Formats: sequence, structure tokens, C-alpha cells
Amino acid sequence: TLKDITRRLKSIKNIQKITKSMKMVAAAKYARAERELKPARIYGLGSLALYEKADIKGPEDKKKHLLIGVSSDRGLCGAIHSSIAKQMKSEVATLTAAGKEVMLVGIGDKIRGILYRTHSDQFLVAFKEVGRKPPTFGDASVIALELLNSGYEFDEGSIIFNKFRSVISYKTEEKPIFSLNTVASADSMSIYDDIDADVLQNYQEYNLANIIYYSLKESTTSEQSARMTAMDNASKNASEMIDKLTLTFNRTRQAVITKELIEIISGAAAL
Amino acid sequence: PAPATTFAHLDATTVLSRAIAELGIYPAVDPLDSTSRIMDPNIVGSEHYDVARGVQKILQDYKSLQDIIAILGMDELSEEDKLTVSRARKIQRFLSQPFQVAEVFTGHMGKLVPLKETIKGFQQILAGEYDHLPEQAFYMVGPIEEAVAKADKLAEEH
Amino acid sequence: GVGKTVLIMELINNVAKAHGGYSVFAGVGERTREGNDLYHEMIESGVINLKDATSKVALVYGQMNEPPGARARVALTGLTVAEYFRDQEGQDVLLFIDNIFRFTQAGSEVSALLGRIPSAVGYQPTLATDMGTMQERITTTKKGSITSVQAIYVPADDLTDPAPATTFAHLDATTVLSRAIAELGIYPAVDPLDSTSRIMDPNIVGSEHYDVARGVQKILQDYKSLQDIIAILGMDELSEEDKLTVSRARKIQRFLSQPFQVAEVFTGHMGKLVPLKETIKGFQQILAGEYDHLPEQAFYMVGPIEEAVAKADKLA
Amino acid sequence: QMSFTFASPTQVFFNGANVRQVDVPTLTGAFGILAAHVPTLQVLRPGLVVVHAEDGTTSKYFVSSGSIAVNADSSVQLLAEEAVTLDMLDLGAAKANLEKAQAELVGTADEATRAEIQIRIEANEALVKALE
Repeated sequence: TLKDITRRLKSIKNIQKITKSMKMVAAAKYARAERELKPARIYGLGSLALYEKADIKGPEDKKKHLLIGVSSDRGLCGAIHSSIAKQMKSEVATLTAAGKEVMLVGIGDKIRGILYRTHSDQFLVAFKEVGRKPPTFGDASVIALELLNSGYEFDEGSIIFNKFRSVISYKTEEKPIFSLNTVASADSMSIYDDIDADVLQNYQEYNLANIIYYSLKESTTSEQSARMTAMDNASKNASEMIDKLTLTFNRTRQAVITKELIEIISGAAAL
Repeated sequence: PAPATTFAHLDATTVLSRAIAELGIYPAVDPLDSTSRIMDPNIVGSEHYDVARGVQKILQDYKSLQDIIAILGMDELSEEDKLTVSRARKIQRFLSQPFQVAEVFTGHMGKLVPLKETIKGFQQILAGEYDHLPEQAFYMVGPIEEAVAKADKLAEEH
Repeated sequence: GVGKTVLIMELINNVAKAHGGYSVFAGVGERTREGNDLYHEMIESGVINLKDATSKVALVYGQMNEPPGARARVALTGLTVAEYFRDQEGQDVLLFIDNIFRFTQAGSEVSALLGRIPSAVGYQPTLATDMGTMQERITTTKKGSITSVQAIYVPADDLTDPAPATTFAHLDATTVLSRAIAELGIYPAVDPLDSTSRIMDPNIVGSEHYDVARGVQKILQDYKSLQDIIAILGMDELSEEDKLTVSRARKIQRFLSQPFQVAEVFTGHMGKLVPLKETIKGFQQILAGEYDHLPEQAFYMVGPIEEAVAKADKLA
Repeated sequence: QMSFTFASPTQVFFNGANVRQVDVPTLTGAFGILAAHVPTLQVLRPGLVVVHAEDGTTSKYFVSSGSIAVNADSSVQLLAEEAVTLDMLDLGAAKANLEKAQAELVGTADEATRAEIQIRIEANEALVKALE
């Protein structure tokens, strides 16, 4: 039918326009994202420089656990939220199977949505309105505050995010987060001086905030890129469908002209 | 007018499709366009009837999803939607079958699946008993035993 | 929008000069206003001479206010006045048809008037044979040749419509005058990527010509690719070859610009027609990477590469 | 031998660069870090930092609250939430801020908020003496 094809064509045309605009704005944001990422990357890795140079093995004995997942509040980026989701839920399954209770923070409305009916019973808190604005340090300070005011002093923890590799690839990484107890117990920390419960406590809290900030920056970037390429794919596929439906539209309109002409001719021939 | 007029004269129409045959699925029977008058739970039994209706329901859901699947990609579907698409593609592949008269084309030996094997295999694919097998393990097989065997071969060799 | 009358007049001029061939211009179904405009543009640019016997084109017009019979036979009238030149002077004539779709539709109207039953879409039942009995006379005989440049209108933008689909069976080449290329400031604004030819294969133009043209085409395609990837706004050069080819292709797509003699009164630039071998050689050089030290704007409105390097020197 | 990494969240002033000596105002004292310093990890408090470059000239910054870590490998990471220069700050606003701060301090009476006002006061006063 000619009018059906006309309507479907107009729909796919405005959809392709929408996806092209989204690709444009997503690339525009990704510009500033990867501009800000590099100094923040130097920063957030200089923070972990100690837990690297000290080789904190981690608690092999402790029971509870805290699991953070970094995402945004906007879908339509790709397999970002799905990747974080699958890794988080697999990891929770294997930790509860091993006799270790775990409770989970979700930064981003998307991860909370996609994992809430899955593991609501094992869930601490969630945060929203992350992803619209370029994440800053204030984000990390707030998330760390409500991670500490939670009263849930975790044995250990792991943050899960999408390490930005570059414009096309991202890797679901899991960074470790230690507690005061074993960072104090770690014999490697006997080379550092002037340390006791108080200063290690302050340092652990501030490093929690730092690693959350660096992870947010690693995830904001590595989402605008995924969104840009996904919208590129969407616009390309929409234009392919537009071309094929346009072929079918021309075919149908030629057939319509032929059919009406044959009607008129057969009607004239009966006189 | 000729096919349209023929339709009313038949008790069990089997409608082949070019879009299906371009996917490589033979026989290219359209599952959502072939009907029968004995497709009635009081004739074929509630087991057969319910399995057939469920197969058609899942294939219809897949068809309705196909448009945004090919616009946005599957990465945007719900997890339940990804499951329905997975089972639908598996049912698509399992519907194909090598024909004894088509060895010259398929290279496989022709299989003659009796009825209970058909019902049971499709019931199992519906229930979810094969969410782990690759989809290509169902293409051009006989009963579901051959599908599991082909999946094992694919997993060991590759 | 794009200058097409200029391209027609320049083809007339060149074919008259390079070879000894006169031209005929058929005006099938043409607007009388545009016919008068073309008459005066060809008088101005020297292709038609009102006071001497040095005119290079004969004009045949069947306007739009004429019955379908006229508009249908006017292309044959032009074809006849060209066939005379070919078969009685051994020339290589150039026959223009300012619209071939109006020829098709005039034949359609004629057959409709005669009471015949229409065919697909409404065209005459004799569409293919009517197009063939005309296009088969535009050939290369043992006495001479007639080469036809036929402006084409595609109705409803459907390249499968019976009129353009029956005309494309006879087409041997195709030039596309894009307005986009003209906005870039290239003249003639021939789209170098959408223009096709059936004699492009190496068996006909030789492997040298074929390979030079193939390389130019591939480099222009890759430049449009790198252009849509430069749209990143992150114009960087993480590839040496990428910007190398970017500047090579910009120098090329500016070297595909040329001053036409017929536009010698409007612009001071002199009309430089260039032989085939010199074109092949110049584009071969630019593809080999030689003219890198030369700036970009010395490859704009130039003849052969000699004029290009002379201009490049004269930039200082 | 010194691997210095003075780095705000959104800026980087050094990264592995070699300097001769730095000064840091840690919570538990203001001291100096040089090569092969004994391993230390501390949190900062508002105040100046003066990097002595290998060429002898001293670049002065003003940090708000960060964390310093001197490792066994002579690596010195100094991550400060707010790193500044000394022309980027004014004197009158710092003064007025400290004045209204202690005013509200003797005004405010709850313990936690009292500590908050006192921290604002200490930051403003470290700043006011870092001024001039």
C-alpha cells in the first residue's frame, strides 16, 4: 500500500535524523570528556601508586564485602550497563556461594534499575543524576560520604567500571578497595612511618573518594564514545532501511499507476 | 486472484517464503502463514496444540521486535526480550530440516523426524532447556538429539 | 544552478577545434525562454557567429507550445542534420539533446492520441522501439561518427521508471553536474565520483589511463572518508598517510578544474584545453607524490601541470 | 631521584619531574621531603607548598586538603583537591571570610557544626597568613 509505505518512510526518516543529532551531541560531549580524563587519570593512578608499591594482598579471611558499580542514568549507549550488570551479578553469585555476604552500591540509575529485581536483598544504596553533567570531584566526595555514613564498614570492596581503552573499545575493570584493618595488618606497610589507626583511616577514606572520582571519569568517558558509535550505527541502519523502503515505494507507485490505467482502459473498451 | 482464490479450497495450507529461503532455512515454510483445520486441541491433543501455539507466539514476538533490533541493535533490548529473541532464533533454525531429495544441495543425509520427536524437541526449546547451545547447533538437524550432538561437536572442535 | 550551458558550449568549441567536428543542438520540448537564453549565450561566446561563416553549431528547436508530433520528431530533425555532416563530410559530429525525457513523453502523447493502449506507468507500447530507432542512428560508421550528449530528467527520482530505464540501455557514459561541487568552486562542476563510463576498462583506454583514473578515484573516495572522520573536530595526524593523502586529494580535486575558452569574456583566465596524455601524466605525477612542495591554490583553474608549476612559482 | 606528582583532580603541575626538595603542611606538622625520605603517608591541611626545582627556583602553590605519600622508591605523590597559585587569591575576601567565620563560631553552639566552623576558620587563617 502506498500510504503505509509513506508513513513508515517518514517515521524512519525522522528517526534517522534523531540518531544523527544524538551522535553529533554525544561526540561533542566526548571531546570534553577525553580532555578532562587524562589529568584525572594521572591523578587517580597516583593515588593507587601506594597500594601498588606496597602490594596489599587483601583480606583472605574476612566475610562481608562491598561492591560498587559505575554506570550512568541514560541507556542507549551500547553494552556498557549490560557489561557492568553481568559482571556484578556473576561476582555476587560467586561471592555468596563462597560464604561471603556482599552488599552493592550502584552509581547510575541504569545499573540500579537493571540489577534491582535481581539482587534487591543484597543492596546498600544507589545514586542518580550522574551522566548528564561531566562528573567532578564533588560527585566522589558525596558518594564516599554516603558510603561511610552508611555505617557498613566493609571487609573489602571492589568498584566495577568501564575502563576507557579508546574510542571503540572499553574494558569492564574491577578495582580493589581495602579496609583499615588489613591495610594496617599488611606487613608491607611497616616500611611507612608515622602511621597508626588515625592517619591510615583518613588516608583510606580519602583514597576511596579519589578512586570513585577517577572511576566516574573513566566511565563518563567510555560512554560518550559508545553512545557516539552506537548512534552512528543507528543512523547508518536507518538510512539503509530508508533506501530499501524507497525502492519498494517506487515499485508500488508504478504498480498503482499501471493498475489504474488498466482499469480505465478496460472500462473504455467495453463501449 | 489465483492464489487468493485457491486458499479457500484447502484444508491445510503450507506457504513457502522467499525471505526465509534467503536465510538458508529449508523447507522455506512460513511458520506464521501456514494453517490447518486439524490444528485443534481436540484432534492433535493439548500437548501438540500448546507447543505449536507457543512456537508461533515466540516467532511472532521476534518478528515484531525485528524492526528496532535492526535499527538500534540487540544491545538495547530488555533481558527478557533478549531471551525471547534467542529462543526465537533457535526455533527458526530447528524448523529447518535436511531433505532426502536435497542431499545434492544440503550435503547432509535426509532426516525423517517422527511426530513425538518434533513435539518434544520444540517443547524443550521452548521451556529453556537449551539456553547454552549455540544457535547454529539447530540448523539442518533431525530430532533434538542431533542438535545436542552438533552442539557438542562445535564445542569440542571449536 | 551548476553551469551546464557552459559545459555544452565548451564541448562544442573543443570538438570543433581538437577534431574538425561541427555540432547540432536539438531542443526537444524546450522552454522558449531558455531557448532564447541559449541562443544569445552561444552568440556571445562565439560558438554562433551572426556575421561570419564560422559558426560551429546548428540549432533545431521544438518548443513546449508545439503539438506532440513536433516535439517527437524534432530530435530526428537534429539527428538528420548531424547525419549529413557525418556521412558526407567524414566529421565527428556532436549532437546534443537538451532533454531526452521530453522526447519519450512526446512519443507517449503521440501514441495516446492515436488511440493505442498504454503500457507500464502510461508510456507508449512502442517505448523501446521508438527510443531504439532514434538512438541506433547515433553511431560510429566507417565514414565518421556522431557522439550524442543527452540531458536526462529522471521522473519522480526513480531510476527504474520506464523512461530513464529504457534510455539507460543506450547510454555509454554519464556526467553528473553537482551543485555541491560548484559550491566548492570547481568548474566544470562534474562530480568525479558519480560520473561513469563504459569504456573505462583497461582493454579500451589502456592500463595506464585505467590505473591513473582508478587511483584518482580511490584517493578521492578516501579523502571523503577522512573528511567524515575529520568531522570529529579532532583534526590530528595520528597517521602520516592520512593527511598526506588529504592534501594530495585536495590538490587533485582542485586540479580537476579548468578554464574554458567560452568563458574568456567573463573571466580574464584564458581557456586551456589539455590533451589526453597530458592529463594522464599530470594526474600520474600528483598521485606519485611529487608536487607536495607546491601550494594548494596553484592547482586551481590551471591547464596542464606546466601551468601549475608556473603559477606556483608566480605565487611569490 | 625525586618523582614528584603534584596533581589537582583537574590539573597536573608535575608528573615524575625531578625536583630537589618540597615542603608540605601535613595535619601532623609541616615538614620537608627530599630524596630517599623515609616512607611516609599523610593527609594535608590548608596551606602553602613550595617546590624547589633542581635549578634552584621555588614554585609556590597553595593546597587545600590532599594527601602525600613518600614511597621506598623515592616516589612522592602529592594529590591536593584544590591547587592554586598565589596571584589567583585575594586578601580582602579571605580576611572578611575569617571574620564572619569566627563571628558565627561564637554564634554557633552545636558541637559538629562548631567543628565545621573551626575548620573553615583554620583554612581561612592558614590562607590569611599565606597571603602576606
